[PDB]
Amino acid sequence: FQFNIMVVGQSGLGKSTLINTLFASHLIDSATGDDISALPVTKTTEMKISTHTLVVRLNINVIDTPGFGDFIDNSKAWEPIVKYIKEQHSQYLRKELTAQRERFITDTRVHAILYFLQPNGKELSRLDVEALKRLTEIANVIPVIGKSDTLTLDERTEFRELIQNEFEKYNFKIYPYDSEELTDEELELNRSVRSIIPFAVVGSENEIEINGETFRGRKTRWSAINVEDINQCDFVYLREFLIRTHLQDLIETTSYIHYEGFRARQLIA
Amino acid sequence: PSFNLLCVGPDGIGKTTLMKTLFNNDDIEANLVKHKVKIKSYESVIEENGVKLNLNVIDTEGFGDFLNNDQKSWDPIIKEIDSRFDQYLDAENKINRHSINDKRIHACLYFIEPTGHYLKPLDLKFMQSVYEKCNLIPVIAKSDILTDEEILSFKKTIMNQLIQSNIELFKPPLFSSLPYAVIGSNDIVENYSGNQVRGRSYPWGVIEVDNDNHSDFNLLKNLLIKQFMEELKERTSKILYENYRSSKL
Ligand SMILES: Nc1nc2c(ncn2[C@@H]2O[C@H](COP(=O)(O)OP(=O)(O)OP(=O)(O)O)[C@@H](O)[C@H]2O)c(=O)[nH]1
Ligand SMILES: Nc1nc2c(ncn2[C@@H]2O[C@H](COP(=O)(O)OP(=O)(O)O)[C@@H](O)[C@H]2O)c(=O)[nH]1
Ligand SMILES: [Mg+2]
Repeated sequence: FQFNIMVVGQSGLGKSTLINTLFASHLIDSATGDDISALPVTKTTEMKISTHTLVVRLNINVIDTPGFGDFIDNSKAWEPIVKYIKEQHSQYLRKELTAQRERFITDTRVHAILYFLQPNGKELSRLDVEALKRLTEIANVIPVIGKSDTLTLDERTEFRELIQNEFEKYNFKIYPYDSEELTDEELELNRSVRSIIPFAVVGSENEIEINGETFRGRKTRWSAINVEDINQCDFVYLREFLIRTHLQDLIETTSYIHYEGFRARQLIA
Repeated sequence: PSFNLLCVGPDGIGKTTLMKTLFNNDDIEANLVKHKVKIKSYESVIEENGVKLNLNVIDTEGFGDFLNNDQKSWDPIIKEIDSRFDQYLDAENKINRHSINDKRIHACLYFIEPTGHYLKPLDLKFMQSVYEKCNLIPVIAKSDILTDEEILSFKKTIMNQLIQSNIELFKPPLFSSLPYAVIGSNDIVENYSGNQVRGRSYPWGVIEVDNDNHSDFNLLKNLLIKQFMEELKERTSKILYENYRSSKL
């Protein structure tokens, strides 16, 4: 049971914290940390892959993309990401076509991309448009507002509505997808989740105390955030959507939509 | 009696809000005088120390939002600084001098994104090209999202980076607290004591602009407006402009 999840976004949007909050364990460190010298010396995006085993039983690759949007010149920022995703499809196709095929092919294809938007209230930057227009066509892209506690509720509403109009303006395919095979109950679940994408997430690996009650979140000179409060942020909806309700559909659509499209394009080239 | 204040930072970082907060005026950007960064110049009249003051806020659009944010892309900002120096120099050199309208930039506020990590390559490059021409005042924008510990750690990293790159900040004759962790809001909200205060209101709490325990907004206000405005103007005139003039000759 394999599930490969990629995080894309500039350094310091909370990408590693979110992953660790979703799976309730310290899976990954921040790809760059507080050390600027940890940025790739090549001055391009690099893939950072780690492997994990969770419980029901679940084998996970986490792919981070250090260097994405972090440099002065980001004009090739998405190409190593595109190359990695396509390489996984090419590997699987190679294995499918061999004469003495393996009985069980390992699936390294990227099943989900958490794409982190800055919570700046602005339309999609040039970088985001170029990367999204390519990534949405080869992987299940789930947009996320990083550090969404930047926004008041009013600003959050305005920003999320603006981003959804951007998605329509550019005609991006955004997960989840509706299909005619879906029952009316499944379409309504899709419609209600879609209405809060990009997810307004807050991440934290630390527990804080509020009136003796211990939950995990963030405590400051002025603030106390409960990450598992659906009234404060969408972290709980993202977790249920990724790991419970749409996990299998994320794996299936990777195969019968993205990989089949890739495979057909390869076999006529 | 003039003051010219330059705001440099990505779009949406909070520049206009901070300007409305500092000068307690929602119309600061009402009068606009008129591939690359675009420069917006706003002129305003604000009373300070009981006297009238001609405030000019200079703003950027599109800084950091290009695919390649090289020097060519933000060079319009440096050209604007130089041009205001060049206007003063031409007026000084005229035979029929007249009481000069001083448009030289007296402070550059550089808005740093609250990542919690470090100064980006673009932040270092821009600040290296500007600090010899303007009083450079870096700030951590939107600092309300940062824990108390993240602020301390992030300030330490930023200061060490600036030292290593030999970037010289403005120092009053406050400095130990740079870069200032600031918040912006010219809007009234109710807090948990039932008082009307300037700030932002979230489900996880209420942060207060005028509360010294919540941010460094007051340190920045002291530095720019209430305490050291004249020191900013004097270093522009006596040191930075004079270095620029002499370097031309
Ligand atoms: N969390 C947080 N948000 C802020 C703060 N100050 C402003 N904002 C919000 O961030 C968004 C950007 O505000 P602006 O003041 O327009 O920022 P800007 O830098 O002028 O960006 P432009 O639209 O390009 O002019 C607005 O929604 C503000 O309400 C702050 O201190 N903390
Ligand atoms: N305000 C806020 N801060 C966060 C959040 N998640 C992480 N942080 C803090 O933001 C900083 C960078 O987060 P990190 O997970 O390392 O980001 P990454 O580099 O993208 O992996 C760290 O100091 C985190 O503790 C969040 O949801 N909201
Ligand atoms: Mg503005």
